[PDB]
Amino acid sequence: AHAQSKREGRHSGYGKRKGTREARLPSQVVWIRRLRVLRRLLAKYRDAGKIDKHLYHVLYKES
Amino acid sequence: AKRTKKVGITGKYGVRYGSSLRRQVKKLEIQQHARYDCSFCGKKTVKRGAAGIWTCSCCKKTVAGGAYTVSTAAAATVRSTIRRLREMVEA
Amino acid sequence: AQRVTFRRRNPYNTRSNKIKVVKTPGGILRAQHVKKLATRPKCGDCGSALQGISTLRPRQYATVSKTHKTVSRAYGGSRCANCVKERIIRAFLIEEQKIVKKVVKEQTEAAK
Amino acid sequence: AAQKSFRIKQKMAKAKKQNRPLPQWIRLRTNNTIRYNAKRRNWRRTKMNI
Amino acid sequence: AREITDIKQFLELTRRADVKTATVKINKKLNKAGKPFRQTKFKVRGSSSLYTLVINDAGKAKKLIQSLPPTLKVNRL
Amino acid sequence: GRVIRNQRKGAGSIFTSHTRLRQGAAKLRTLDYAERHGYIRGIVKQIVHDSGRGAPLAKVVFRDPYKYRLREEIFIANEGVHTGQFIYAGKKASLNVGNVLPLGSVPEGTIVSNVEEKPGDRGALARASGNYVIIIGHNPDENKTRVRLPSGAKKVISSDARGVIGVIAGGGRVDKPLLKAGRAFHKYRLKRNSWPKTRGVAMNPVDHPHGGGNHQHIGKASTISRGAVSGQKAGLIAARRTGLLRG
RNA sequence: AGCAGUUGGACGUGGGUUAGUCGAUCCUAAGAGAUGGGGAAGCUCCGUUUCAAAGGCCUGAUUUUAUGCAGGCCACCAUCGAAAGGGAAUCCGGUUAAGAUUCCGGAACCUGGAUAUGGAUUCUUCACGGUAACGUAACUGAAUGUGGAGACGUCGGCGCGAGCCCUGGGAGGAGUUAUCUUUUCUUCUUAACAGCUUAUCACCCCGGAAUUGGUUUAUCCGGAGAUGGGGUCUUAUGGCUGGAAGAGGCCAGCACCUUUGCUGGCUCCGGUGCGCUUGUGACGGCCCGUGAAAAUCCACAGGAAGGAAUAGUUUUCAUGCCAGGUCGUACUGAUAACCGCAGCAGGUCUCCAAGGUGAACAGCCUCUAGUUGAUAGAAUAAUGUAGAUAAGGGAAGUCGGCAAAAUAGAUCCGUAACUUCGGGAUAAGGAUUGGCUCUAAGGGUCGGGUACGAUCAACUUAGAACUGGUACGGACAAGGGGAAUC
RNA sequence: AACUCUGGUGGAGGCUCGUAGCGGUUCUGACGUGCAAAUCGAUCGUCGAAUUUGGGUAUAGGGGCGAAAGACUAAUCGAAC
Ligand SMILES: [Mg+2]
Ligand SMILES: [Mg+2]
Ligand SMILES: [Mg+2]
Ligand SMILES: [Mg+2]
Ligand SMILES: [Mg+2]
Ligand SMILES: [Mg+2]
Ligand SMILES: [Mg+2]
Ligand SMILES: [Mg+2]
Ligand SMILES: [Mg+2]
Ligand SMILES: [Mg+2]
Ligand SMILES: [Mg+2]
Ligand SMILES: [Mg+2]
Ligand SMILES: [Mg+2]
Ligand SMILES: [Mg+2]
Ligand SMILES: [Mg+2]
Ligand SMILES: [Mg+2]
Ligand SMILES: [Mg+2]
Ligand SMILES: [Mg+2]
Ligand SMILES: [Mg+2]
Ligand SMILES: [Mg+2]
Ligand SMILES: [Mg+2]
Ligand SMILES: [Mg+2]
Ligand SMILES: [Mg+2]
Ligand SMILES: [Mg+2]
Ligand SMILES: [Mg+2]
Ligand SMILES: [Mg+2]
Ligand SMILES: [Mg+2]
Ligand SMILES: [Mg+2]
Ligand SMILES: [Mg+2]
Ligand SMILES: [Mg+2]
Ligand SMILES: [Mg+2]
Ligand SMILES: [Mg+2]
Ligand SMILES: [Mg+2]
Ligand SMILES: [Mg+2]
Ligand SMILES: [Mg+2]
Ligand SMILES: [Mg+2]
Ligand SMILES: [Mg+2]
Ligand SMILES: [Mg+2]
Ligand SMILES: [Mg+2]
Ligand SMILES: [Mg+2]
Ligand SMILES: [Mg+2]
Ligand SMILES: [Mg+2]
Ligand SMILES: [Mg+2]
Ligand SMILES: [Mg+2]
Ligand SMILES: [Mg+2]
Ligand SMILES: [Mg+2]
Ligand SMILES: [Mg+2]
Ligand SMILES: [Mg+2]
Ligand SMILES: [Mg+2]
Repeated sequence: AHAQSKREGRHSGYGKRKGTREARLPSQVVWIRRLRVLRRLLAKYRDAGKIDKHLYHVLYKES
Repeated sequence: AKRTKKVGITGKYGVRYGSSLRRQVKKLEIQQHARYDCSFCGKKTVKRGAAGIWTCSCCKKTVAGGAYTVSTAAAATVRSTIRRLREMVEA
Repeated sequence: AQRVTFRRRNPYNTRSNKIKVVKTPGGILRAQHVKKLATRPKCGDCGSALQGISTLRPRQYATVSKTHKTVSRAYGGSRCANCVKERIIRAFLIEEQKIVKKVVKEQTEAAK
Repeated sequence: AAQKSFRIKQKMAKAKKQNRPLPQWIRLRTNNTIRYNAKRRNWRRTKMNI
Repeated sequence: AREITDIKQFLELTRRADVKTATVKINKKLNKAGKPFRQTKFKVRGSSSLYTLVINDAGKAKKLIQSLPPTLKVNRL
Repeated sequence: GRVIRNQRKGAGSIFTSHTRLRQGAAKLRTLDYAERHGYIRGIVKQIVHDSGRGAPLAKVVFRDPYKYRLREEIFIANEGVHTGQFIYAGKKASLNVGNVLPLGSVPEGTIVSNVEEKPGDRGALARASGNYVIIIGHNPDENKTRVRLPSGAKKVISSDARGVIGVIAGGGRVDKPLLKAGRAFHKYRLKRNSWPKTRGVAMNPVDHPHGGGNHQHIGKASTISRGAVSGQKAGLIAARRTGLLRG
């Protein structure tokens, strides 16, 4: 029941937190998720042909 | 960004050890961690491998060198002197 | 969670005392003493792990057949097909430069 | 120690076979003076020191 | 334990002059799309390994269980 | 009344070298007919790190002249030698960096290293990292060679003693500060138990000549005679002068 | 057994420890130590390959053979030293009052030896295919040499696997049921070994790259040949099968001093993840630190030697046959089996490790398991010991803020002097924090003409309304700070 | 123009807060014919390395060993038993 409440978003306010933000979920983990998402989308687009390799190589380093 | 103004690699030492000592070690920890160009394959892939050993990651070739640089000035002078004496002896 | 014990009288977490929890057909978790992982045979020239040869602990090579321990080329389970290629190229070229050096030296000693 | 030597187990076997009281018929012998086993050992009282 | 996928290799294996015993084990199994059927494992006890021939058709199982040698002790179940 | 710490180092109980990880005695090749009459080619197969040594070691493989096998020697690598380099050792060797040739068969001003004191003792002088011996003389009528050692000392060696051309690798090692007792700990942990050093003035009078007193001072003169005995020589032994090197 | 005692680690009498596979045994480490030799009045000391005449391995496979009355080869030079290092090989299920990786049943594997059959190779005598990386059931190989494995630091993040955890459907059993709950708990397992498949890395073939491209979380790589298209390999690891359902587990019905059982059913299909523990892979950081040795096993180079009929030899291919000794093995491993004079709040090395809260292996509560042991009863004086609270004052107490109190988590704001420019810094200082109902962002897989949707799932963040005796890090847990001097 | 700045990434340090661990500051708390010939409670220092530790081994008494207190060398140390 408490887990379903947490999935609905309750019990997660400011006074229900004892660890830091980087302790609760690391910024490195968030970055790794983001960078893998952007690289997956870029490789999917380049192999699908909707961007070429010259646009892909700009967007890879800009991402 | 520019994380540190002047300590560079010696920001790991914190406030300790003295500023002159941290400068003196900074000028050699840059030197011993720099990538050097190989005299055999031309790529900048030479790293230090327990001071005096300088190994190229391409072509796997290892050269003896100085403790923090590949070629000390004394060794380059020795190389020039031995080249001069060999050219004088064999000619 | 069921908790397991060492099966041998060594109680320490040494390199030869690694275990792995496995579930048995009786339904219970039991420790299983895993042996050490084998190392690939390396080349005697470049030290890179060489192909076609099985990765066994050293006395397990006495058990397997000759095919698993070598490759059908010269320097089979000793060298790694580019070292052999370099040895062949060097053996050909230096033993031709020796003939070239022999006739050049014979020419220079026969001129004067 | 659960991984003994045979010398230790031999002395332990001798100690086991000696860990007995006096035989009662010895007290009935002619001119008997032995009253009890005076070399009696227990694991809780005196360690046998290998 | 080794599994045989061959019938003739199994049949020459039953006459190897070291094999004394075999087993016929009847499994009540299910195929793909879940219809009940009768799997039959013929297990020859060699002197080093136990060889299992798994037959999923009862007609072939009935054929080989009669083609078994008569001098060989066959256990059932 | 007590045997003091410098006296305790000669019994060699805890003060022995820590020689588990060391590659071997880094010596020259033994003086044979090939090295004495012509040259012999070896091959550098590894430049490895010696433990407790500031300089790398070149594992140079030669061919045994009399038996078909390979003889592996452990040289101290001069600065510039590489793996796969042919090292030519002997009297008829050429003047290249890494070659091992006698001091008679080199020109004046030649810079050698791992150079012998007597012909055949397989390397004695200029073996630490960055060090070298300059060849300042020859005396062919008495088969001698005047050299300048790393300490500035002029020494007269036989002209048949060998040396390896170049400077010993690993130069400039002492120019970096250790910065911490951890780095000094791991330095001396693979050499020997000569660290940390308690000062003798901090000791008790039974432990040291300098110990004792209500103030930490030395008391008598620190300059001790050369003819003083074991136990008194705790200070500046046989000092010619003291104080800073200024005039 | 500092009370007791019918109990006991006690007293009396017995029973109990099963191994080719677990260890020792073997190897070497730091080191100990004979011999030769030297010293010493000597007990003995040095040294460990020395300044020694230090020696044993196969004969080309065989009848003048207990194999020599022959060559040929090896130049090393005791031994001890690890029940945590190196190491040939065993697992599941059952079993005892007490033993089990040791017994029993089934299924293996290793080493040593003998040795037959099938296959293979052979009139091109010692195989063939692939361009190649390499493949195979095999597919001669002495001296000698070379090489590999054994064989190796530590930290960091990332990837994969296992076990656990969480969880959906279904097939059982148990609980709750005034009301509610398609509900709460529980079973749903698969060993060593074997076959076939299975990969990061690495390598090969084609091709020839600037409009530089590929690519990692971490920026390395490419004319010394990238991307790309094909392949080759190691088999950590996973999957399918054999083991193997016949075992184990959960049930049901019948038997009901039944010998003490019988019969039947089910044991199925998934999901998830910055989870935990662990193994591992490719990397990266560090070092004036570069992180054992030997036994042992294998391969290669070499070509000494040996040998061709319907299979001459040889078989590292398969199947067969025999053997595996000695010692240890019970139990405690500690608030009672060890040391501390003892049944002592002390000390003593290590493996496994569930749910919630939470950052957490913290504290607090529970499941499996274990314990409920420590002289007890009554009463509630002073003085204690341990824990608290206290009006007003707030260090006036004291040598001295000793002791206590205050502060404390997280989010946002704000932060001085000085500085070696790294810090100081959680400076100082200040707001917010519950519950409930919502909102909005942050993903994975699924298609195109030779602009967009199904579908699945996790918890992070930010905001809003409402709400309450303005409570909310509601227990626990949890910095007092500042100015200075030596 | 030499070159500056910003946001990320990354994960260094004999860095910090803090478990286990290792110590042992203060109470000069408890006990002080003790649980204990050095313990107990709170409070503390430190907690990834000059770390902590088992086993093996070496050093032996006018000797050892000592990051030094005359410390430690089997409840024995300004010379053990
Ligand atoms: Mg976290
Ligand atoms: Mg970060
Ligand atoms: Mg196993
Ligand atoms: Mg030594
Ligand atoms: Mg000092
Ligand atoms: Mg003092
Ligand atoms: Mg009593
Ligand atoms: Mg009584
Ligand atoms: Mg009894
Ligand atoms: Mg064993
Ligand atoms: Mg031994
Ligand atoms: Mg071991
Ligand atoms: Mg069992
Ligand atoms: Mg038992
Ligand atoms: Mg059995
Ligand atoms: Mg045939
Ligand atoms: Mg063939
Ligand atoms: Mg098994
Ligand atoms: Mg490619
Ligand atoms: Mg662990
Ligand atoms: Mg091998
Ligand atoms: Mg075979
Ligand atoms: Mg036992
Ligand atoms: Mg036992
Ligand atoms: Mg036990
Ligand atoms: Mg006791
Ligand atoms: Mg005692
Ligand atoms: Mg008790
Ligand atoms: Mg938990
Ligand atoms: Mg949580
Ligand atoms: Mg009364
Ligand atoms: Mg008050
Ligand atoms: Mg008040
Ligand atoms: Mg006052
Ligand atoms: Mg007063
Ligand atoms: Mg206080
Ligand atoms: Mg603050
Ligand atoms: Mg301040
Ligand atoms: Mg609110
Ligand atoms: Mg620290
Ligand atoms: Mg700290
Ligand atoms: Mg602590
Ligand atoms: Mg501990
Ligand atoms: Mg007190
Ligand atoms: Mg009292
Ligand atoms: Mg008492
Ligand atoms: Mg003395
Ligand atoms: Mg004093
Ligand atoms: Mg003492």
